Amino acid sequence: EDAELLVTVRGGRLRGIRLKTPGGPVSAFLGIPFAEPPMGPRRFLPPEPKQPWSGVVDATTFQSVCYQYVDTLYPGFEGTEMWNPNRELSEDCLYLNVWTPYPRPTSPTPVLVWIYGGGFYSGASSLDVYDGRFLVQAERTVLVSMNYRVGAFGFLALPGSREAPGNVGLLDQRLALQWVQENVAAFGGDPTSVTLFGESAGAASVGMHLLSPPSRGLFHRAVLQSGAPNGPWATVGMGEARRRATQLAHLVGCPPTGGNDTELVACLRTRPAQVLVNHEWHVLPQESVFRFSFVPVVDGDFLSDTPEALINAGDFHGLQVLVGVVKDEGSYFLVYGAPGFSKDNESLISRAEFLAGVRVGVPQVSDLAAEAVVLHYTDWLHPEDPARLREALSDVVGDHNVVCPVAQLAGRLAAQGARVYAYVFEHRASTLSWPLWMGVPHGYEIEFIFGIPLDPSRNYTAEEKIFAQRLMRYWANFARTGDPNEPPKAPQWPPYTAGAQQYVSLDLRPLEVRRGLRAQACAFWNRFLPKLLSA
Amino acid sequence: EDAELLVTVRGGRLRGIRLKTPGGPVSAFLGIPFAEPPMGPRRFLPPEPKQPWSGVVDATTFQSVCYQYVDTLYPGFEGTEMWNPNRELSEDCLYLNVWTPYPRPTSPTPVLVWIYGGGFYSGASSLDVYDGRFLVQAERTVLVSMNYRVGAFGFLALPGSREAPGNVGLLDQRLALQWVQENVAAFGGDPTSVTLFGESAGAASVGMHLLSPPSRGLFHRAVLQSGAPNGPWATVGMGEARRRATQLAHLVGCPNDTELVACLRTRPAQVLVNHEWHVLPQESVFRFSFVPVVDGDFLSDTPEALINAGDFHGLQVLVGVVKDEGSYFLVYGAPGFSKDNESLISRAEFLAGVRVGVPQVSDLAAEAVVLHYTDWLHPEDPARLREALSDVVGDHNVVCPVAQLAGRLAAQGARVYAYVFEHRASTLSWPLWMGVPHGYEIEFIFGIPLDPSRNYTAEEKIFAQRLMRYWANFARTGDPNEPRDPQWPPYTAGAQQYVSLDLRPLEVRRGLRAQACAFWNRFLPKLLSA
Ligand SMILES: *[C@@H]1O[C@H](CO[C@@H]2O[C@@H](C)[C@@H](O)[C@@H](O)[C@@H]2O)[C@@H](O[C@@H]2O[C@H](CO)[C@@H](O)[C@H](O)[C@H]2NC(C)=O)[C@H](O)[C@H]1NC(C)=O
Ligand SMILES: *[C@@H]1O[C@H](CO[C@@H]2O[C@@H](C)[C@@H](O)[C@@H](O)[C@@H]2O)[C@@H](O[C@@H]2O[C@H](CO)[C@@H](O)[C@H](O)[C@H]2NC(C)=O)[C@H](O)[C@H]1NC(C)=O
Ligand SMILES: COc1ccc2c3c1O[C@H]1C[C@@H](O)C=C[C@@]31CCN(C)C2
Ligand SMILES: COc1ccc2c3c1O[C@H]1C[C@@H](O)C=C[C@@]31CCN(C)C2
Ligand SMILES: *[C@@H]1O[C@H](CO)[C@@H](O)[C@H](O)[C@H]1NC(C)=O
Repeated sequence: EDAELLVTVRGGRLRGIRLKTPGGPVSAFLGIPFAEPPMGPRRFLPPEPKQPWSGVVDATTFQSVCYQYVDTLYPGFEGTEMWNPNRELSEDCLYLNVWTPYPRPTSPTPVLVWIYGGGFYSGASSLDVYDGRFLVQAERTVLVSMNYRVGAFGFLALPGSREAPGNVGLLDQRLALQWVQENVAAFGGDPTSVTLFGESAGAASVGMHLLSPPSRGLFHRAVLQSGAPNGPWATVGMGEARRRATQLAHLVGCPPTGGNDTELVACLRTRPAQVLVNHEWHVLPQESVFRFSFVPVVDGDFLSDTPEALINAGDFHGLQVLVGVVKDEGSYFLVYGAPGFSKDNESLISRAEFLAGVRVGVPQVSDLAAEAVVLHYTDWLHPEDPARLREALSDVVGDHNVVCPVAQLAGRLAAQGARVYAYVFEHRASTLSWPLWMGVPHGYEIEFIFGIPLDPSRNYTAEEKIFAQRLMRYWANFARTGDPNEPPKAPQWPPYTAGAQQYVSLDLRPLEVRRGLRAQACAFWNRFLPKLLSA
Repeated sequence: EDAELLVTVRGGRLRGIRLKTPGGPVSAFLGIPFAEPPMGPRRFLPPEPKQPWSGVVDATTFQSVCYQYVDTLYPGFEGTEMWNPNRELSEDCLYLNVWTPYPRPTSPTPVLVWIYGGGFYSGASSLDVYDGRFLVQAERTVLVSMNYRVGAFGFLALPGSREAPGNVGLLDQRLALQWVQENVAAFGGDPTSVTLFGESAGAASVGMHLLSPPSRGLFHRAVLQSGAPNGPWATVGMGEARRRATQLAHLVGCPNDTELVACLRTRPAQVLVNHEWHVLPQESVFRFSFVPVVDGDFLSDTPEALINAGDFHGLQVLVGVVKDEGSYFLVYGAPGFSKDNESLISRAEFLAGVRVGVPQVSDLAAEAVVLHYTDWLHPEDPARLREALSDVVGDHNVVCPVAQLAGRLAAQGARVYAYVFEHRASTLSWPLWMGVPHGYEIEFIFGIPLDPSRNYTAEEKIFAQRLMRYWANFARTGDPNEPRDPQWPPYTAGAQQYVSLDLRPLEVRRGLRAQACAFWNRFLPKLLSA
């Protein structure tokens, strides 16, 4: 028996595994139960803490993926399969993972906690791209990641009811953070230096923990990659959540529409998990891209008000945040619905297809609102150029859903006391399989932040390995000190501020400082458009 | 006795005067009456044709200026005085002027007809800057300009009423155009080749003649300089016209339309002038009290509607703008502006300036303006705020109405030529920050730089000569171009080509502020309809 691979946490004893990494051994504790399995009667309910156990639990492999829709748009394509589940689907999925240096740190070590994305309907901490071994080895931090319920299982809400209160997926995340506080020290981790990070839906989740006081005491810093809690896709109002829940129930035979919430939920609880998943997409109000059926609900509880309001009206002194976007936030989403789009051709759309795309990309707004979008994204010296139109629709979708929500967050946090750092990730991986026109799409900085290029079995260039090490260093510097900059002659990454609005480009070249996160575009989305929607 | 200066027109006999230019003499007939004096009972009424006279009318000097407000913002300043009346004010002001080559052309000569601007409340055909002598000498056209009633006298309207029907100043212009049809041959002019040109409110006037069928047969080509009939300032609705006429009556102590007009008719002209400004519904720049009214008669619909629904095959138009349409108007009411400093305003002033420059719109509409015209990387930079507010006022009032006219006309059969005039005159007395302001291409079109007693460079003289040639070429053929050697292409809705006019050779460019005009012409109307 190896002492390094044995750990006692509040619930009982654990046995882990020793991982080989290019730079030396790391201890991994994979598949640690942190909640009672949300099975049967516990479906849709807040997570209950894992009851203590006798004997030794083997934390030696990733546990099951929470139930979720499995993408089949491009079967076998690396760009899709890399995000699909790599363990069996089960409702019994509430497990977290701890990676620690080998041997275990002697003094308390800063902790990175990863929260995966997947549009709140998919994802898993077990994916190859979230492998924490390289980060832990390169930077000597402790890394934790958790599974949390997605789709209806995590975010179906009948607001008011005790039986399906909503936001249980976020509560899963909270429970894991509480677990980190109570237990991370046993792995050599410092519960007083915990940095959350997540991408997309995971980034939006991070932001929601920022805006929810019971979560806010469980970490100290935040990293939001390509996502913000205030994005128009990340939350839903109480009535729209109820409408969607009720529509799903109706689609699967419950009750034999609406009625007693207790009874409706009881009928949903008898439906096989896969049955719910198969009907998930059918509850959305209109045809769209970047819209997902079951997402966090603004119900006054987890979120006391909309994330926009909470951001605008919050005191963020003492908080450090790192935020950023990839170069082409919108391109990935266009090949999943927008007319005229494919990863397999140039997607050189016509004007009519562009206008149609605007309604898909900006769903459920007035015609006037749509006209305003068309006005600001049309080049009136070239209104019909297909390549320009393609780029413009990509910007529309990307600005609306990601860049502008991130910019508003960054700007407001800065103005209200937070030290903020902002980046744009501009490197397109040598191994990227999406067509060239998509540029650097949503989600493709992650592999670099996690140091995946160091994986010997993969075919990244040597420069990309150097780049990955640079990025991990920034992230870990931020985790440790609240500042990504090196504790010399190397170019400095300046704070982002509401006035100067400075951010850095992340690519193979050194840091270049720039101004404004799509400032002209984001003034439209963040300042004007909301006034138009009120009138 | 010089027989070249004796002319007989339908109404009787005229005596002109020989004028000198650096290129030789020209014949001028100035102060020819074309209407009965619109005085007493005739105030506010449509013009009546001038009754025949016996003997010889002295046509050797300019006649009286129509009653109008006199600008005293910068007393004695050249940039203001060159526009002010240079003859006594009188309601007896309906005279026109003819300039012709000397000796008088013995064969049909193409005719240019000038309609002055002045916001529809001022202006005169006698101003130095409208002197026809250089154009006529250099380009051998006949040139006609007329006075027309302005302010309340030309445009006060109680719609429906016989006593003040509105648009009479426009009918003064039409009557002069009719006079040209009937009499211009007696001077060597060819009534079958009449080109209208005008600037600002004059340009708006030309456009209105284009869109009004009884005028459309009195001319053949049109030139619209820094103005358009679809400008948000150039017309007013029946309801607002009535409100303004009513407010004027009240302000001057008058009370039924008949009684109201009758009481107005008893008031000295100067008294109407004194209260003219005070009938506007809000503090503004680029808005004027008495302008043409859309009442179904002269204009059967709004100019925008008429423009969109017209067949313009057979028409050639020359349209254009100066480099800095908005700047001049900012020193007449925009907070923080003066000709005497840098006018480096604050964001607060910029924001206050927007409500002034875009009066009578919703807060939402104003916010949209602020969104479009703010550089969000530099939201508070005074220099940029000054340029942007100039852009707001100029795009909204001039550039974009002109762009729309050009686009629709071109797309509906017209052959259109477009220009931007980008030369700042060496003699210009407005500060450098104003750039090339509204009105300051005119002196070049009329070839004023050829006047020896003025201080233009030799380059500017050559330039004026180029410009006179473009304009006169257009009047002769519907195409400004000289024989090939760089060519001035037609403006089209798609390619949107126009040329820059300055000391350098023609340079072709695309888009009359296309991004900004998309906002004013495409988006903003939709917003206002909701
Ligand atoms: C680019 O591709 C889209 C998507 O169509 C699919 O992908 C292509 C690579 C090709 O294999 C198509 O046959 C596939 O259907 C094309 O848009 C489709 O057009 C067809 C009719 O031509 C229509 O039935 C589909 O509904 C369309 N799909 C969408 C989402 O609009 C598009 O025409 C291609 N562009 C080209 C070829 O220039
Ligand atoms: C530039 O001048 C404007 C206009 O003010 C006038 O012109 C000046 C040259 C000077 O003679 C002023 O005294 C004149 O009144 C200034 O705007 C005015 O500011 C004053 C206070 O100083 C205020 O009471 C007025 O309301 C303002 N007038 C307007 C048009 O709003 C402005 O301050 C000057 N800007 C600078 C210094 O760049
Ligand atoms: C809102 O962002 C997303 C919405 C849906 C999905 C993903 C998103 O971001 C991508 C990267 C990462 O976040 C996980 C999955 C993504 C790629 C895989 N697709 C199939 C699911
Ligand atoms: C709408 O344009 C204008 C409104 C009012 C005035 C002028 C305008 O354009 C200028 C040039 C010319 O047309 C005549 C007068 C102008 C300059 C003199 N001021 C005093 C009056
Ligand atoms: C709904 O039905 C259940 C099943 O018996 C019952 O116990 C419960 O009280 C009902 N709830 C409401 C609010 O009617």
